[PDB]
Amino acid sequence: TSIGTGYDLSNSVFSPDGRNFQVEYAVKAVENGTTSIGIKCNDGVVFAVEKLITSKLLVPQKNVKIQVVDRHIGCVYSGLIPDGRHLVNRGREEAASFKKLYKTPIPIPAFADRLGQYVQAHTLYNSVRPFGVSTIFGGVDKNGAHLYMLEPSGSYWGYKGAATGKGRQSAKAELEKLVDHHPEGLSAREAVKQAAKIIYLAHEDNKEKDFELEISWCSLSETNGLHKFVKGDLLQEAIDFAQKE
Amino acid sequence: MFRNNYDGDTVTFSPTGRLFQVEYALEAIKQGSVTVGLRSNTHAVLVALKRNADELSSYQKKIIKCDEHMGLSLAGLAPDARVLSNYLRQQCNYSSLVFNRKLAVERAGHLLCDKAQKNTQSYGGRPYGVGLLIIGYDKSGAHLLEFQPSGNVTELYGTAIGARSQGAKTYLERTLDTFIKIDGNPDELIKAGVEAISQSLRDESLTVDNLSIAIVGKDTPFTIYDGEAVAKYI
Amino acid sequence: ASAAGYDRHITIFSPEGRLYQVEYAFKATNQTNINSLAVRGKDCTVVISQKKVPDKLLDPTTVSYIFCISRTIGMVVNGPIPDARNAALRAKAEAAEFRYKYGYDMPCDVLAKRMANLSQIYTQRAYMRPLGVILTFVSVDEELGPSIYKTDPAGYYVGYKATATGPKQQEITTNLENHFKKSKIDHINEESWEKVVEFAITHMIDALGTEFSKNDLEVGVATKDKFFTLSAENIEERLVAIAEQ
Amino acid sequence: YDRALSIFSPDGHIFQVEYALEAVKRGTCAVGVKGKNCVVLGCERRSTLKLQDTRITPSKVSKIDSHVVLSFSGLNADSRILIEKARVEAQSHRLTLEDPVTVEYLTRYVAGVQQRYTQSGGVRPFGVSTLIAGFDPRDDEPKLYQTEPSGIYSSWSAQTIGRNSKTVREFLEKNYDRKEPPATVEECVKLTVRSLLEVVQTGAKNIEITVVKPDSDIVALSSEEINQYVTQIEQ
Amino acid sequence: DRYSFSLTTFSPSGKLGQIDYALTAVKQGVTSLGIKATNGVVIATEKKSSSPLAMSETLSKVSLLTPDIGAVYSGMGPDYRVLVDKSRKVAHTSYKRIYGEYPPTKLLVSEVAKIMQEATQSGGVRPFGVSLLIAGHDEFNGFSLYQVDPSGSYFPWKATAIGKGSVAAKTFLEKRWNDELELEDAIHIALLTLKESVEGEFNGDTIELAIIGDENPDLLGYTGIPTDKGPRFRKLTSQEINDRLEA
Amino acid sequence: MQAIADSFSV
Amino acid sequence: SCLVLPLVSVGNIPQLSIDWLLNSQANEWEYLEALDSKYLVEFVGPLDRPEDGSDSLYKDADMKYSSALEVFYNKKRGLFAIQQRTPLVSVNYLNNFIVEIILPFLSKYNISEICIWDSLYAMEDENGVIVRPQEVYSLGEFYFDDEAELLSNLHLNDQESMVNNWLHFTPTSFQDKISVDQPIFKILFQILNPKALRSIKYCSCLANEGDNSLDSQQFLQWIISQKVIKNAPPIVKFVRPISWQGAYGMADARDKF
Amino acid sequence: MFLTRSEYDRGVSTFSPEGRLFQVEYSLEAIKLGSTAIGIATKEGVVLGVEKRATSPLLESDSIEKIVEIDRHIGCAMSGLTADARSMIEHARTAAVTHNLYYDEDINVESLTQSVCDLALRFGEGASGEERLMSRPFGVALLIAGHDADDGYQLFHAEPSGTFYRYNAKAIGSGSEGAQAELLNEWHSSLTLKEAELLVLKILKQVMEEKLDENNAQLSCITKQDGFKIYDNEKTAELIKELKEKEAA
Amino acid sequence: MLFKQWNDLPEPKHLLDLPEISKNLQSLEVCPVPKVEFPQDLDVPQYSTAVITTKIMNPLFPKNLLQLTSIGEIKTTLTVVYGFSFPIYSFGKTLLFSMEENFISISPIFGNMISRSIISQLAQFSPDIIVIGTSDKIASMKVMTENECTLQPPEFITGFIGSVLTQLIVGPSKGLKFKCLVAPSEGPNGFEKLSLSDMGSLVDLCGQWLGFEPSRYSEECYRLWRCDSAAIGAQSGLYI
Repeated sequence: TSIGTGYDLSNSVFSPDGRNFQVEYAVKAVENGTTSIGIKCNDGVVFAVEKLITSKLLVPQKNVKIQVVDRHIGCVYSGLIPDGRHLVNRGREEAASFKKLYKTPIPIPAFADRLGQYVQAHTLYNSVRPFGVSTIFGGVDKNGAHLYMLEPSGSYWGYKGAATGKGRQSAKAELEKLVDHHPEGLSAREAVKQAAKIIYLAHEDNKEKDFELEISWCSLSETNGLHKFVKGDLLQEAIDFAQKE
Repeated sequence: MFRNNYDGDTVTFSPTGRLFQVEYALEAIKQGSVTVGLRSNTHAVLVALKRNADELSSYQKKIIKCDEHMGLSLAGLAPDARVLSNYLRQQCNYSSLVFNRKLAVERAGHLLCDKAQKNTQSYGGRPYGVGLLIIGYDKSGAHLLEFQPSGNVTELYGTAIGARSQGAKTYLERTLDTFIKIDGNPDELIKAGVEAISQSLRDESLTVDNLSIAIVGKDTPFTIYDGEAVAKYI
Repeated sequence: ASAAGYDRHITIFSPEGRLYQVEYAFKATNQTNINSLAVRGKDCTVVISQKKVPDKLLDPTTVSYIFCISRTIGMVVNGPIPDARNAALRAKAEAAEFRYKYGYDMPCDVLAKRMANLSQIYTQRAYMRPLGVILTFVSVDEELGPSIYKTDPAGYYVGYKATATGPKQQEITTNLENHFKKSKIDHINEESWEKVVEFAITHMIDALGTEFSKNDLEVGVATKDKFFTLSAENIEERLVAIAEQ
Repeated sequence: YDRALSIFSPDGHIFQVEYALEAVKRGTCAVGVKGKNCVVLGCERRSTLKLQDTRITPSKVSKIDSHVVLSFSGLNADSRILIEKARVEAQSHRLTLEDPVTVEYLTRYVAGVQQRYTQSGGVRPFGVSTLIAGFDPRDDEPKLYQTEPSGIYSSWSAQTIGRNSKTVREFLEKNYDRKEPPATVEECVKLTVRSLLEVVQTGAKNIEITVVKPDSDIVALSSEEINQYVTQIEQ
Repeated sequence: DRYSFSLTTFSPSGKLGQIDYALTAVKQGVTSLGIKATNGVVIATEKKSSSPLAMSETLSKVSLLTPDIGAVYSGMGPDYRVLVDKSRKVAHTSYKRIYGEYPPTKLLVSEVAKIMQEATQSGGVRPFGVSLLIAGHDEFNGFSLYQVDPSGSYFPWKATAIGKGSVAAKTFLEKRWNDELELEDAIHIALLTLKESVEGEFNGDTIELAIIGDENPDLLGYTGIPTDKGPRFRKLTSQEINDRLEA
Repeated sequence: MQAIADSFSV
Repeated sequence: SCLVLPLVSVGNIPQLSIDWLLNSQANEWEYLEALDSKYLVEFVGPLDRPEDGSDSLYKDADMKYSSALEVFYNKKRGLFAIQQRTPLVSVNYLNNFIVEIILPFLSKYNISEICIWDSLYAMEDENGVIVRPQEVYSLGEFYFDDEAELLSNLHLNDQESMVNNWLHFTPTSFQDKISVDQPIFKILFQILNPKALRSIKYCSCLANEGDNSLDSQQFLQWIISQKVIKNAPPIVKFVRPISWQGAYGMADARDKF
Repeated sequence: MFLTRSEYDRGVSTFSPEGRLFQVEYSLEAIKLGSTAIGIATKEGVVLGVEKRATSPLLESDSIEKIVEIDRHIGCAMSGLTADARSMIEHARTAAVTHNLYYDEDINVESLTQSVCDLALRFGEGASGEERLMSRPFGVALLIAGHDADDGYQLFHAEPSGTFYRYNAKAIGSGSEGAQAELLNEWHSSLTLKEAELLVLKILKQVMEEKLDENNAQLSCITKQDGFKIYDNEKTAELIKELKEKEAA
Repeated sequence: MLFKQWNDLPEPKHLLDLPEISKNLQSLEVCPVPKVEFPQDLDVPQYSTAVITTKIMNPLFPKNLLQLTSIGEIKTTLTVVYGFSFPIYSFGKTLLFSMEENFISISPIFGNMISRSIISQLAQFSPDIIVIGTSDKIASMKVMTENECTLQPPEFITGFIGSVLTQLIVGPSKGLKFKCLVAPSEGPNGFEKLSLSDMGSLVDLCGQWLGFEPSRYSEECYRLWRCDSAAIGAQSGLYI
């Protein structure tokens, strides 16, 4: 059963099949978010998102969609806005605390584990609902580049390429194809162009709406391991490469 | 029908993934009176239509100042408007006193957003049912933030929230290419806001008492006009 | 049977006397469809868990249901990984706290008993849900010898000479029973942990019947010195060794 | 809209407090009448089973202080505790402040205690309505008050609570001349006894009368049979 | 959220629902029994196992609370384990650390009943689903055997059996028990009774049996200071149980 | 819940 | 001839199941007439259509509104279906409803059998209605060919026990007896009163509240799988009515994802 | 499209579709059950009167607490569940005396009304971020009248919704409908206190359940000299006699 | 809050909270039915149209602007006892029925029976029917008539006005000419609430049907809506 009446009206309850349903409904909520992707380069991670420009009133260059948890960790989610940015703030707090204590940037696996523990904690007690956002995050540390994606259930895995949101199936298929064609690892410059291609392919689901796409990437070599947005000539090059499709 | 079984509280998703109890809070804004805000690089303006309980009563305070550089206008629930306005004023005082620093509007928006979010997860509490427009001028330039009870804070050149806000918002979309360029004239900016709000009125046209305006910018600290002071703009 | 009253959501006795909310938690342990094996050598304990990814985009290096809890203690978990990670962190903190409190390394017996006692709280408190995972702590106890202790969300606690978990635990455990019946012994009797790992892999393959490559398992070997997981390269060597056998 | 104290009914009622008031009406009758210089509290004691220990039980009208008396109606168990809290408050006031408790102050405190237990859903409200009477210290103006499980309290010239309140209160309304209240103590006691006999089927053995007088003077009558004879013969 | 409504409440028939359900859960547990004797007490029970791969040695169904007192249960194993953990601590703090001697079986059973009762009327915890047989010795009131039910009520018994085989084992004990039983005869009676309500392998590795017999100075752990008595609770070894059972 | 975390936030 | 009478019950599963039946077999069913809604919470709404493709159930174009209680007729199957969209104004009138609304209808069209569809909430098992709880469906039956056995004698006896066992509940059903729940008033008044009615069948389900769309799908699937009455499979396609599209509200465009 | 029970009526935390928060809406329904209270401000004072609504003739009407003093310059009538009114009035008096202690100046009526409303707001989060104090909103709505050296005579209606309006004339409780409808017709800026009293008596007579009498209705007024002073039974009887003489014929 | 009470299960919802006619809910006999008395003295042909509404919307009829005068009262009684009656107001060439609906004190059976009596008595006289009501389920104010429905499938109407519409469309005397006007509302029957925009739209539409001057009627109706009403409730002060 896809609904399981009775056992889904509260959090922290197992259904007869062993599933706890509120987490499943939270996963269903992730389906409604804007399509977002993250690609693990040979030496970095590239993030891209299809930010739908809802209205002309918004000032574009200041209402960002990608968030920096720490100067070396990039984070981007899809799902409920409140839960998403609250999780972003909490992860930023955790990274700042770790930097304050150990005087060094937090390694990505430790940050991912801390966020997984935080999110999973909300699936335990019935007074709180599970987070409704699937969060893609990653960066560069002493061990190289890591890309992660934690679900509303709290589960997370290391990904060579991840996608979340509404336009997720086509994006994930194209990302599987990309990883297949480049088993040796993509260069960050090529990865940005491929991410632009993938996002443009994902937009074909909702062509009727105008859109913009933010691209940000952290690479050990090209950006010294600091997360920066793509602007200027490189963004236009990635566009022109994507416009052929 | 099936919505009725899952909107009991803000701690339960519906099988479609929707969180009804906060969609209701966002719909609560539509009960409140229209308020309009618009921005130019030199000044930012708020325009609010005040409502009175009866002909023998004084009008509601739609516009609140939190500091000499920033203020806000709000629509929705009074009990939540009080809480959020008081919290933001307290935080402005905290920033100005403990840190000797004017609270940046961009920081203030997210600082209020974080408080707004927590109510949408814990049982017993309910989402705030008020949407408010933070307006101010700081070192980075003019600002105008439309805060929604879902915890969404967004930078807008101009916006309108409240009952029949669609007309004012459409007029703002149609004249964004113009009202931004005013850039220095406060009178003309307030006038443009006044046409914007005038599109949202079905009855009870603008009057010296029901209309209220605010402005802030490079040279003007947040100042509120009402009564005879706004007779020239009507 | 499907629960009827408040027992549907909270863990209280039903008219049949059983705790439905815990019996359902048991079924969640099979949700991940992972089957694991644990067997004891003369001086080492080996844990094996089949590691179907299965997604191509997901990085296999990050998938792991085997956690290192202390220098001597490891644990392979069954059930969803969020609860598994929560339990692993709980056990790690408990082991460190015991080492601080009593001045000597936490025995696997005592750690598993503490975790079972904690799980007992969740089966009695109305507002705490059972964690819904099965934990099998393995170590080389410095005075009991190699030991495997398996815990369950009901709070039960049993020490095993060989264990299997997952949907196909029946076949694996029957094969282990047949082997021990033929040998009339309580351990594999092999001198070095490499041979014990080879034996465990051979019996897992025989029980499941699906021969599989290095990418499709993860191993953990507890020794007197320390507990450590085998990397893909070492698993490749073990598979080659059993193939040449 | 009656499963909890915190829920208003669509018509503005809090049905749970009204059910507590209904519980008050389950208790035996209790009546009070203000005289010109005395106050009489009457109580309908249950017809004791022939094996009860009459020498020690029951006595329904209990004094909270040397000059105050607190009758009640409703759950006896709750009453025994509300009385104790009132006594503790009276002594605490006599300690912290020099003056004894004003009758109005004591009834206000009891009403607060009853209201306080209504403020959360985790506690059953005290299903008892007290009838506090007495004289202010160093004063000669008789005082009488009633408290309710809702926390409401009011001053009455003559009031009745509990079972068959309507019958007694209707009798008092048509027979108590508030413009010139009964003056002689025995006249007030006769009026009180008449009020109870309108509901109490049994003779005087079921009637308990206590008269409070100014300057901390209280006496529990044990001769109402004489008063009952006069009323019955006159009737 | 300052409160939690009681989980155990009276049904319209005057019966506590959760207490009756806990007793039903107890009735479904594996059989355990105890026999009082003139010079000792024997308590025995079967060792349930998921598979023969489980080490029977660590299926310690019986457990000592004080060197004189031993306990066995039937029902929810984790609940019994937690109750034993608390009962040892109570035996030490409440009585031993004050009076300097281990509590008598009567008082320790009373404390265990107090612990188990407060669960029956709390807002957030269900009653324990175990009934324990607490056998122990005393210097003044002698050997005793107390059953304690999930409701917290306890009774002193000459012989008892709790769990799945309660009725048959209890009726069998009614016929076999006598005032003159010696501990050696009590053990044989216990083994015969247990055999009636057990299936599969029935040997020293599938049944747990402990006796409250004479002191065991060899188990005391030190010599000298003769004022200190040796422990009385001895858990029979599997080999000894096999030797006794071979008869 | 989150009130507990916020207390431990700093 | 047969009639199915959906009782308002926990989760409205009988009503949702009747909606499934009518909108999945829309090419067969047709609107026949509206019964006297006197005893229901009076109701008025627009016409309802199968979600995709199939024609409207209300064939006559004169119709513009739906009522509280109306009967649909299936000429091919010879099957009648009552669709009730509101509960009875009071449980006391549960007798009035049968005595004055249903039974006259059964007499009018010579209905031979009546299938009462019900849904029992788990917590209402007081008096021990539920036995074999692991099963989730039930099918009670009654035949007037046993008139001389049960109803002829019990008309005099009429024991006042809390539980009645008139219906011949099949094995592998979660109950064997009827408590004070609604079907007692039903079964009694169709017995303690029509010349054409011969048999009564009582399809029931054990249910919980929530989004009972798929639960009603499965309930209807089970009813069709049993030989309650001849029908299409009809699993070839289940088509919900268009009115269920708005079951979760009218709009979804707001900026919170 | 099936008729079903709706749960949004219960609990202060529950929004319904369209965002209507009912438990506070039903709180203002409990006000209508209370006795009528009237208030009329004017340039030379503010006068507020109340229906006493005696339950029985035995109740000592001369000892009913419909109008209370908060400070020498502020008073307020109340309607609804007087149990909550006592807590609100206690908080108001504490705030007023605390302000007098801390700042050596009379509490501004606006500030006092804001404090009382902030207390009424406590069923949710407080104005100062205070944790919720009560499970349900007040079932009491009280109108506050006072005088300040700057604002002058002013009247405020404090609702349990946590909102207040400065009213030139306001009626609350039973018969608010007709009382307010007639106030709209009667009030004007030139309304001297002498005729304001008679207007309040007229409204009460028009909307009260029984014949207006000095023992079932009472009046109070605020003045710079007099301060908050309830009228004596003889004074109110004189006013009622003047009303009878003047408004008749 | 820290935890949600295990008693807080929001169930059940298939059955409404309606006043039971009798306490003996287990009774096994045909329950009685409300009797209705309609004033026969009405020379109904004197009136060309009739308005059937509920108490929540009497603000629409300011007695001063339009002289409402009672012609009588519909009287109903239920004996098992219950008894209710409400007046038949009128003005000009029109009648006005107000149901004084209340779901706590009055069960919907009384509403059904009163509606049936009203419609059956208006059948032979055939005045033009205007029925004004509310529904918790409609997303916006609707104008409806016998030959045109404007409700989308998800929406429907209930309560007294639902019963009146039922008699107008089905049952005896079906086919009566009527114009219907339902405004969105919230809350239980008899305690409903309306948004101020809804109030204004209803006023500016209703006055057009009754033929009153727009400005005078609008102001006279606002001064009744906003001053105080069961419809406005807390909306006047609860929202900024």
